[PDB]
Amino acid sequence: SYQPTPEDRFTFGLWTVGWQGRDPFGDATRPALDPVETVQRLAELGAHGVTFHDDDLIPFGSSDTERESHIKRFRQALDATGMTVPMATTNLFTHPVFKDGGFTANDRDVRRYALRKTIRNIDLAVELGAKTYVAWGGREGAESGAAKDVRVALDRMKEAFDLLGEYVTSQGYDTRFAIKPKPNEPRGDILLPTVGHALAFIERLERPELYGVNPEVGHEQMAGLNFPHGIAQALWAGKLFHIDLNGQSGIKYDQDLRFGAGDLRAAFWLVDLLESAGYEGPRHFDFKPPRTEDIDGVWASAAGCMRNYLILKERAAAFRADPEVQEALRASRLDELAQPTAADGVQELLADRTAFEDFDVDAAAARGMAFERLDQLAMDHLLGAR
Amino acid sequence: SYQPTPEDRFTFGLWTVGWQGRDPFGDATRPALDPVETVQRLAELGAHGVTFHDDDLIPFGSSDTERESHIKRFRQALDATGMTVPMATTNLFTHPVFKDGGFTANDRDVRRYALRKTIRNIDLAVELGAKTYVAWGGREGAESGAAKDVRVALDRMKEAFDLLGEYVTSQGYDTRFAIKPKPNEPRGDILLPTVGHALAFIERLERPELYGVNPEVGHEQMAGLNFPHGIAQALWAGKLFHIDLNGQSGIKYDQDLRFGAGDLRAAFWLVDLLESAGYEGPRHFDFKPPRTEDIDGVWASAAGCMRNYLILKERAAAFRADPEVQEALRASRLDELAQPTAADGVQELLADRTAFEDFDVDAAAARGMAFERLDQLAMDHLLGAR
Amino acid sequence: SYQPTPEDRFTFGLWTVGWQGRDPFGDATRPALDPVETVQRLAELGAHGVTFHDDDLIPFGSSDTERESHIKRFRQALDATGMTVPMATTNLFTHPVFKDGGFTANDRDVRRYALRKTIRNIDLAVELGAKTYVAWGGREGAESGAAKDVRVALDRMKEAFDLLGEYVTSQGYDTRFAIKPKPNEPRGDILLPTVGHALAFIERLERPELYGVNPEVGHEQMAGLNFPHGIAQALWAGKLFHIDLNGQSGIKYDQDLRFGAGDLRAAFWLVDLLESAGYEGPRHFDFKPPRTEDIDGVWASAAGCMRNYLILKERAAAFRADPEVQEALRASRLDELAQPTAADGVQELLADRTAFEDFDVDAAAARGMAFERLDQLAMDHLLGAR
Amino acid sequence: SYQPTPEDRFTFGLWTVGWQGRDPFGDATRPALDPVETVQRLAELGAHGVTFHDDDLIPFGSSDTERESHIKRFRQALDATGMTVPMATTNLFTHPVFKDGGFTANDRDVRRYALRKTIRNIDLAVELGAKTYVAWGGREGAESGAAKDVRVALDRMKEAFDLLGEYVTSQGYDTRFAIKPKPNEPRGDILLPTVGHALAFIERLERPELYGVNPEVGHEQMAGLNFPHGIAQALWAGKLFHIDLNGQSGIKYDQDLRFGAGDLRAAFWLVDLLESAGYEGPRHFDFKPPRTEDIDGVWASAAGCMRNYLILKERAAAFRADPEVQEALRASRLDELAQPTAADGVQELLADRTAFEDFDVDAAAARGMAFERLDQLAMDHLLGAR
Ligand SMILES: O=C[C@H](O)[C@@H](O)[C@H](O)[C@H](O)CO
Ligand SMILES: O=C[C@H](O)[C@@H](O)[C@H](O)[C@H](O)CO
Ligand SMILES: O=C[C@H](O)[C@@H](O)[C@H](O)[C@H](O)CO
Ligand SMILES: O=C[C@H](O)[C@@H](O)[C@H](O)[C@H](O)CO
Ligand SMILES: [Mg+2]
Ligand SMILES: [Mg+2]
Ligand SMILES: [Mg+2]
Ligand SMILES: [Mg+2]
Ligand SMILES: [O-]
Ligand SMILES: [O-]
Ligand SMILES: [O-]
Ligand SMILES: [O-]
Repeated sequence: SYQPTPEDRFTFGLWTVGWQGRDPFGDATRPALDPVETVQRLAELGAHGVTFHDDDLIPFGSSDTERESHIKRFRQALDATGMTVPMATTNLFTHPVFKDGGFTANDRDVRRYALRKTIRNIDLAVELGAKTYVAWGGREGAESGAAKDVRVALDRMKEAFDLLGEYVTSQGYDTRFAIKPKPNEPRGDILLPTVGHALAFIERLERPELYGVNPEVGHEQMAGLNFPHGIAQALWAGKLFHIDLNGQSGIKYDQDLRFGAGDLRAAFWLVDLLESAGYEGPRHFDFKPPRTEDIDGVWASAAGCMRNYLILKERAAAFRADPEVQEALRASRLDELAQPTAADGVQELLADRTAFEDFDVDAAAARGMAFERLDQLAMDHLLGAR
Repeated sequence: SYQPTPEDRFTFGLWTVGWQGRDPFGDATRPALDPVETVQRLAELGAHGVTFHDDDLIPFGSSDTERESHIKRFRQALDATGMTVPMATTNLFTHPVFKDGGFTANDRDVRRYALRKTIRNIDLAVELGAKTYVAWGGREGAESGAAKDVRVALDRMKEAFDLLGEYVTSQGYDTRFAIKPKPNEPRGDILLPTVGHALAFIERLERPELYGVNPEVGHEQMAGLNFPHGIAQALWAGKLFHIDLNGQSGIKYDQDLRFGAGDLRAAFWLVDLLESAGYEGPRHFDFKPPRTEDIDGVWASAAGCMRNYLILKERAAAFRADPEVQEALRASRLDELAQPTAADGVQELLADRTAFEDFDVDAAAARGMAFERLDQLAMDHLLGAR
Repeated sequence: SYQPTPEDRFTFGLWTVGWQGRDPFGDATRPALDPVETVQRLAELGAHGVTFHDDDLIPFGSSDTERESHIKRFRQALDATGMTVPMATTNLFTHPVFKDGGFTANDRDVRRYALRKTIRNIDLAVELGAKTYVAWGGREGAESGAAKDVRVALDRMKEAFDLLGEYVTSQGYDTRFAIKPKPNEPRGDILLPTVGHALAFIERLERPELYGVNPEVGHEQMAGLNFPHGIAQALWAGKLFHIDLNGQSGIKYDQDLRFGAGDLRAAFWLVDLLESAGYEGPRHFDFKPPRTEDIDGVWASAAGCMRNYLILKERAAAFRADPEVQEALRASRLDELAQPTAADGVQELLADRTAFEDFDVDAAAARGMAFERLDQLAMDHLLGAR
Repeated sequence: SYQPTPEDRFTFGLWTVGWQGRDPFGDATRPALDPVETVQRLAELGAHGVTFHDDDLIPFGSSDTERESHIKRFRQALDATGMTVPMATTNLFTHPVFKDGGFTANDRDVRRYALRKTIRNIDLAVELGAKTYVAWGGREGAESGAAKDVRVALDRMKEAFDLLGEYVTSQGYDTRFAIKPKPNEPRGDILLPTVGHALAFIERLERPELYGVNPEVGHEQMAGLNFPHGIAQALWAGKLFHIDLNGQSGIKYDQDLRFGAGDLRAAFWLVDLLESAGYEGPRHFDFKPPRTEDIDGVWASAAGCMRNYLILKERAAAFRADPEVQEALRASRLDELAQPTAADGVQELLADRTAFEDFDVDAAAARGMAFERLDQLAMDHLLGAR
């Protein structure tokens, strides 16, 4: 087959297969899953680990003894299966108190509470061995213009991230942060709407080396953006700390379909990029099995996430290893793209007449790039017609 | 009226009112405009200056004496009118040689030529007194995945920008660079697709202080993004070096409608932001009078750009100066957004029981944000119903 | 200013002001509203009527005796205020049994249950005085290709609507049906995604005269379509039976902002069309008070809906009434557009040398359309700068 | 592998391979192709026929004698290769006289000239054997609200199409007309923007049986709509007279990528629908070889169109033929979907206690639809992992 094993580093959040199907126009179609039950069936499917929001593991408003009790049972299922916890995050979007945001809520007291709720879950994550802590600011934003002064809201967002950075620094924790962008939903527009806005923001933080991004396929596609290109810019910057894989069919509400569904060619170019750049983190799936499905359809969907990644990995490796493709890449001058434009510097370039006054503009313009032949070769490989 | 005068700093490119109406499915509907003729009618409309692509002023492939001749006549119309040239740029997209890009073309020789063509126009811009040099990489991108390795293409883009930065440094020129983002068109996806991706890229340049962004209203809207929010993040970073104003009606081809058309409420929040943050650069219009129009419709459209900015400036100033609005802003706690979340630092925050263990979550959650009242106040002011 | 009266016939759904605020990523921020409180509060706001889904009025699962009690409570409040009930609809989307649809579910027994639930509410709506019954097939569709054969699903959809028409015909009821299109959400793709698809479908029912459309501003805008142009096509067809007004800020999840918010110029062009076409049905607002709001924010938002419709009505009447505008329209040849192209038939046209042989194409091509001056006059009227 | 033959009836427009590459921001990258070279080259590629706009074949402005010479040259090449001409159309969008439209221009004389230009090419198309004549009203629309009264424009559009039907009826021609929808570009909004709007319009013409639609993959996707679902509705209506195949990577400018590129899974679902519905018309490709390509890239791209259609045909036949799939379909109750909801009428339905009173809603709600396993089986077939 294309069978997962933990070496594939496939991970899933408790809230993915655990989604009960409650949406904006409909009630839950499935019962709540026990986290222990999820750890056991994911290990049987070939998964390497699980991730969690604090409120996915410990129900909101738990007493301290109830909390110890929930953390205990989960720690026990983990130990018995060999499953790891590579990443964790905080829910700063479900409770009504976060209706205007967490870190950038207009009310000062909710911002402080958002910070304490996050620090408590960071202590727990480190204990369970997580090395990345994600922040998805889903309620940071606005539906209307005067409701949020975005320059002041970015001051408060930077304040919170700097505060968390000094906190993990004083404790000597080995954990880093990853910002998860999303352009809209549940808010009209969300602050730091794309991988680019998140990367630019991090450069203004006090300790920038502590923070990176955790891009999600469907989010960048909700802005009509090219997800493989955004990932290539995060890898060029040395900031791809983690990644969430799923599917989306266009610019519409966030679907969280299983990976491979939605834009299939972009899932092929994404796998090709992650494998050839040697990304070594978790291949995390942040998807929601459709609410039409019962619990068997939930595990069939999660199995399909891992399967589609292993089929696409195989076809992309076969495409880059093919002699005919290597030759087509040379024909489209991808080798010359790797050459410096002007390693001898600006003074030699200005003195070079072949670069301007003697350049044959029309002879260069008539060279076809042979890109369509190359792309049909990539299509034959993806489709297994070679 | 709402009459422009040069104090308003309104500027226009030679290619805007000069557009002949040639589009992907149709030929030109208007004759070419003489640049001198454009300088004279813009000064009569109340404009402060004009901008240009090299090939808008000096037709491609001019001989050196033809070039001196074209630069002469234009310099003469400028002097006789008092019009300034605040900005200039290079056309690295119209000639067939640039069909795979300029700075990131796969062919090494075209990249060198792209750099020499740009340096020649930088010398001319400085002479005419321009203080900002724009780069719009419209052909930097791809329609297919293997045709452009984006990590290597970002190396070549950084190489070119660093080369231009050492060039203006050695010459002692007082000019800075501004990157103009666009998500797609004419290419399938364009590198540095949004204000965020451009800001993140600049932080990886050798002399980052030399570069900023020049956002265009319609471009960010072609990705469904909020343009006032993107401008607020460029102002927060200290990188809004210039701005292009126009209109767009949604996610579709780039329309370049006159400013005020398209999303009218976003043009209101944009003017409110630029005026209250005290932006001091040109209010440049990069628009195309519809090809249904004759030359009188061309000057009526350009006049409407300046008029809509002066009406929106008036209504936004009236909105922020209204006592009822100041009170509604206090009611929605925009004042508390300006307070530091935790100026006493993380140790006091962790010791503060009112922040977590004694926080009344439900009492805070029931506080309405009063945002709808605030936004109807902004709507009454925009519409002049107060 | 601008107060709503009775002949304006603004109406609101029980579910609009009654939205408690739970969305895909969060829980309710408001308590449930008793329908009689909504009838009273809306009567005091100047509303002329209320509409309802069956389950907004009678909780799902109610016994025939609890049903009777909720209905008696509701008709007392109507009786006491003089509020009308112009339209009603069925909830065939919330209960998990409708997870794959109502009328086009794959399970035959769920389809029969859908039709019995609908027929039961039709009888109720008729005695209350509603003359329009709406269908919004929100769950009719799929997230994947083989899950629904769309030709067979359109035979089931037609069969359902024909059975409904047979039933109102046998009972002698005066009621007409209106289909409300939506392109996606909660399903990946919904059947009859736009006004055009719903109009074309009606033409295939056995009694087409019983069916029309109930378009919603936001829904056509979720496909990036022009909502005023869609409504002109439904009015051209004789099928605008009802309309839902609200706002949407682009292609993204369905926002249901209050009327006037979102695309403000499309709202002016819509009110200009409806008022100049003499539409006489209800002006119904199907919107959701943002969950950031308490109940005072809910009534402020609902009042804002009516106010924005009246300001835009005044501004559009002023635009059409201005002699400079009526002159601008003649300059743009909108009067020549109402002349028949060739009222004397195709033989006359063929014989006419001035229509081809002797037509002066270049003179005709050089005529400007003067559309920009005409649109800036409309901009000055909407903004009250005229 | 996979070679095109004659009974596949792949056809191409003279304008597709003949695209010289000038786009809104750049000049031609290729020389013009002589039509007889295109007929010969396409015959050698395995194409069954060519289509044409009048001005692709006879340059605009030609004298009746130059016209005769281009037509004689073209019919010799067809005669010599055995290539057919299944469809033809009129260019009513390039010449500046059509800047405001053809059939719905505001100038009455341009509308009459539009109809004479069309009638002249209809006579030509009939003697060549075309049985479908396409209309793409690319300039019919507006960029602003008062520039076009859409109800009067639909009376002019209907008047034009009725005059065309009167003309083919009087001549006894066997030709049918097909409308090709497009939502926008080159106009801000185009009239009859989708398959649904065009279908609904046809129903209002005097002879509806003479008119159907010619949908294009990319155009429905520019509105974010599901192209397989639109085509199933046109087939349900009896109106899929012709179809244009290509690719589009999202909501943006009209790309016209080769067939298979863009949304690859929508292309599989389209070929599965067309082949299982037994569509018999041409498989026409209306695409543009990217301007990065020389002429060898143009023929590689055009061959790729046919190859992708044949691979997807094989993969969809294999999916429908697999017993595990046909079992999965029964598990998802696609067979219950083809059963009448209530073939014994509405009195039987009303009397049935098992349809409402005694219906076990919770048992029915708990049934899983098994749609994910069925879609991963379709994913494995498209990818040849089965
Ligand atoms: O759109 C929803 C987000 O992607 C959500 O599922 C986040 O992943 C989670 O809050 C942790 O990052
Ligand atoms: O979409 C087109 C671009 O906006 C173009 O008009 C640039 O403005 C110009 O090349 C200079 O920046
Ligand atoms: O997207 C939601 C629909 O618009 C819904 O609110 C309908 O209004 C209702 O079911 C009656 O048509
Ligand atoms: O957007 C462009 C249209 O698709 C055009 O290529 C039509 O195919 C042609 O005019 C016949 O309909
Ligand atoms: Mg998501
Ligand atoms: Mg632009
Ligand atoms: Mg809605
Ligand atoms: Mg097209
Ligand atoms: O998500
Ligand atoms: O532009
Ligand atoms: O809605
Ligand atoms: O096209």
